[PDB]
Amino acid sequence: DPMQGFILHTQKVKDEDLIVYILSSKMLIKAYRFYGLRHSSILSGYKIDFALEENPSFLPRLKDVLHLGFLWIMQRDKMLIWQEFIRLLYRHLKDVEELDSFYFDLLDECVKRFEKQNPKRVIVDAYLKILEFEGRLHKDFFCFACDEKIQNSITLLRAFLPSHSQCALGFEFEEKKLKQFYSSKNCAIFDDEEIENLYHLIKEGL
Ligand SMILES: [Zn+2]
Repeated sequence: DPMQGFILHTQKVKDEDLIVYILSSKMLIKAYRFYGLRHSSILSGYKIDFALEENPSFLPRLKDVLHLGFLWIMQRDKMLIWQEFIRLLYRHLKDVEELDSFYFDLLDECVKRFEKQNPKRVIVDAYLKILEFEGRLHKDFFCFACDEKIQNSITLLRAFLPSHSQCALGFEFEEKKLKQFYSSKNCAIFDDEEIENLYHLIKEGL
């Protein structure tokens, strides 16, 4: 039975084999690939079609691997950003087994949007969806530190946690624009430098 997934991480084992961590629509899989170091289809961030052979008391063996390429796979700039996000997502999901199809479907949509959109903008939009799906999005701007309302200029920290600029160091964004971003799920309201700063917050960890 074929399955599809995104490779989130690989680790060399034995001479040329790989342990391959794969996000599917049902599960984060930890699988064993014979001679995986030789296989140009097996790289973090790649999407694959594959099958699994179950093994008693051991990892499933990764078989029947077909690389599902991206239209933009040759653009090293975009692939760098993609692999940064994938590594952040691996660390976020590292201890998870079963999970919602949300995560696989989110990555599928990112890959599509990567064709024509700015990769950092796509990741910023995607992270907003992760926060909302996990119930971690603070749409009310109450300061994490002093518990008071924050108005007009909002400081954001890791995981878009809100603060007064006088209460914590982070990056500042206009309230009206953050509200538009959170409502529309579209970071188009922010200019390029604001996107860069949201992306720096994402790189603190999901
Ligand atoms: Zn405060």
